Amino acid sequence: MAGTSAPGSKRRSEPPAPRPGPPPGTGHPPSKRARGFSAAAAPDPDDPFGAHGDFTADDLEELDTLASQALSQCPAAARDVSSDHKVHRLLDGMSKNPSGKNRETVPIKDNFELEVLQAQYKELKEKMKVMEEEVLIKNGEIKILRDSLHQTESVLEEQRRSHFLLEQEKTQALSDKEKEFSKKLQSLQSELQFKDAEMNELRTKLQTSERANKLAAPSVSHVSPRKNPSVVIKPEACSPQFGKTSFPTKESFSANMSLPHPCQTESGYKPLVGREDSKPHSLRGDSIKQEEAQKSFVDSWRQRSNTQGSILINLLLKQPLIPGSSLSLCHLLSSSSESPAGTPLQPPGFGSTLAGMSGLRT
Amino acid sequence: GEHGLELASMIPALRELGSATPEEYNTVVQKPRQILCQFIDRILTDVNVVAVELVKKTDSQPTSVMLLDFIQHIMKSSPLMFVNVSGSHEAKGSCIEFSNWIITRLLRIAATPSCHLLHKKICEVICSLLFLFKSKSPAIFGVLTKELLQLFEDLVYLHRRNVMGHAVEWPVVMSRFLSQLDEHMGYLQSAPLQLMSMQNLEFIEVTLLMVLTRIIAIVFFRRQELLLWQIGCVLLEYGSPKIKSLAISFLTELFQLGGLPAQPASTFFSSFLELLKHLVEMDTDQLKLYEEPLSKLIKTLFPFEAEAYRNIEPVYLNMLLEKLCVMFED
Amino acid sequence: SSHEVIRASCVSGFFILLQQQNSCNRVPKILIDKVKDDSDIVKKEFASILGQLVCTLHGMFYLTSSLTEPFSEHGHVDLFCRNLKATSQHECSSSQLKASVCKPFLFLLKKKIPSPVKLAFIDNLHHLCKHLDFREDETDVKAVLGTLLNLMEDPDKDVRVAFSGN
Repeated sequence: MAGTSAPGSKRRSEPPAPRPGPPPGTGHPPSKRARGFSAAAAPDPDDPFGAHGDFTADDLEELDTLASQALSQCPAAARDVSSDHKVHRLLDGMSKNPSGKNRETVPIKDNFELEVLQAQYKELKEKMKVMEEEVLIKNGEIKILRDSLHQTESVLEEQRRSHFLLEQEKTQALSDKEKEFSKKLQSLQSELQFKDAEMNELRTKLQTSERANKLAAPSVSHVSPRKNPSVVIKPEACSPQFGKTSFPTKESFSANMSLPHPCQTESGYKPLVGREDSKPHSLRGDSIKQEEAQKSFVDSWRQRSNTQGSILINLLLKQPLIPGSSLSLCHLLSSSSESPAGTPLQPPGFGSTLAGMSGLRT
Repeated sequence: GEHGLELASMIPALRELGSATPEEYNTVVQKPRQILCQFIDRILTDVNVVAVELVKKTDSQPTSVMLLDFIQHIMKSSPLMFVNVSGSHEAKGSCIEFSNWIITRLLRIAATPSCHLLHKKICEVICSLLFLFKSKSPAIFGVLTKELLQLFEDLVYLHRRNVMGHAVEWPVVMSRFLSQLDEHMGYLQSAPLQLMSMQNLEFIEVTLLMVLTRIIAIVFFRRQELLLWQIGCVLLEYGSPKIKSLAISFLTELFQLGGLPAQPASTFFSSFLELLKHLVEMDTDQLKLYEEPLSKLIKTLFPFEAEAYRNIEPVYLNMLLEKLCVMFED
Repeated sequence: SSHEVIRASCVSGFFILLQQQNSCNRVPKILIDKVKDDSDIVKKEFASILGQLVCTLHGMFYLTSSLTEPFSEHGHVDLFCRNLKATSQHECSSSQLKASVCKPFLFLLKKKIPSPVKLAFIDNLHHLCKHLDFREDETDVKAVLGTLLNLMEDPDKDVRVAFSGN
């Protein structure tokens, strides 16, 4: 024996290098859309067996990302949107074949991320008809790593919400939180996928955000904000990113309630209470670190997230009644005001959210 | 009265906009705009419902339209007035729809920069694009943008900034250099749009053989971009631009002909080359075949070695990569 | 004790030389004095912390801002709770409760002595017990014993004892 199948992994990357030399061809990729059609030749042929086979490109290897790499080669240049439609027949066929690979025995996990790479690369309606295909074909009874690919389905819809009026966000407003009640759940990356599902909750706007959220999800997210530090671990940058995504996601109702204030909110102050203390669980802990120069950026990230939390500190107090607390979070609010007056002096930053938080924490 | 003084003092500012040859008079009107910055700190903020939300904010947008009108060449008061414009509705804890309108005001120029691919003229409208470059500092100063890009904001217009990097003159490229790097400083890993624009920036920087102020600003952007060089991106887009840098490694005499910051950015690119080496590889000889051209580029810097030593230190960092790749296993 | 009591009195001198400046500066030193745990006098340094945490209620602008943080630093010092972390500090903490109880003769026994039934309970809420009235009762019965109970400490205890229980 000269070498094992790692030489084939050295060949599949070299086949991805053949895909990369194909990606090193040129600009606009009608020929690679035809190769996506040549992929669609294979992609129609997979479920044509419908018996004990798989999508052979995904069944070739695991790390070989030619489904993304040819789509990366298909991201050559926009000519025009049928390249963003030609692999749609390659998309839903192997997706129904992955749906024909239901219960995910040993090869159906990696399909949805290839579909997500297909979702992220180019779909004019090649995602929207795929969303019209997935409306007829979707099963969400997921598991540990399958929670991530379900958020990869959530990664598609906001990416599909891009074009001119988002063109299917009202159709995505049908695809609502009716299956999204599976939090208090799997691990930190899945919690980052839940933060990605919260990034999907930082999406699906006033067509459905005034319906789906109702401030009982953010309290369930306030339980998740408790869970992200407690139900797992090793989320040092991950829960920091999950807070930083929640810093976007809690601020995703900024112009929403400041348009006509519908917002469906029942418990409008519970989630803002424990999370702002959970900010001080990291940011006053970073104000316990209290460094001036950033480490490289992980100090600069959470501090900008604290500068984002500075807006969040200005957020709830500007509308809702602050200091109407019962627990020792008001005693932590003074510690948050200790984190404030530290970081307010340490800001050298935007004076609007500085002086407002100087009247919010005080 | 408050609407009427806005129909008087901004009309007095329209009388100040009736003469733009300033000489500390429109700057005194900018001092009056600083007084209006105090007045926007005083009143006309957090006001009544949708009519009043459309009453003075559109009049402030009409003030922003006259601020959009007085572009050439008074960028000093304009960037100053953009700061109070950022300070206008931000403390109101509202009017982010007006900022989403200001996003659509920015997104209006995205079609115009797309139209610049078809037809473009008018250096004053390029000064209005330079007024929009002042809005790029204001988009950098938007600061709810990562909260706004969850609703598909200027993350989209980062491609319009990459389209501003497509139509990128030495004013417009440095305009494209900062705010994109600032948006890179905001977050990373957009959906593969600017990796295409990366080699459209990086290789075309070797094409740009003059305009050192654009080159220094690009190295200032490369100071963020080599900082943006990281192992959490598209798993194949990196190596091709790395090979495109290895393609650019055959021609780094212009990188030395550009005096210092480009060669420092090339050293930062060499630092990014070792940072690409600091990531996983998944291409065994292809890294080394790129490294042999890089060792030739190391020999090329060893060929013209009269000034540079940080490049030699980057070559020593490449030697630190080479010592790592010398005999590590056996 | 030749150093820390010379530094806690210096911290008291930092508290003496305080409008809020050293009271902001020694707040960092008091929160990092909790890092100097794991010693024989660390329970005395926790007593030096908790009396300063009792004195963190005194300035009550930047020190009460540090108080629950110091109680979290006491919780950071609480790797595992102990009886000396429960009991021997408590009468010493009640000695700080017996400090201001000397000058507690204001005409707010329904308010300030109930605030003394609250601010002591806030330190017990900083101790964060569920039976914080009844779990502190035998220590307070030992502490009201340590109180002279001549004229002012007695009814301030017994009505607060009538507040906390029957």
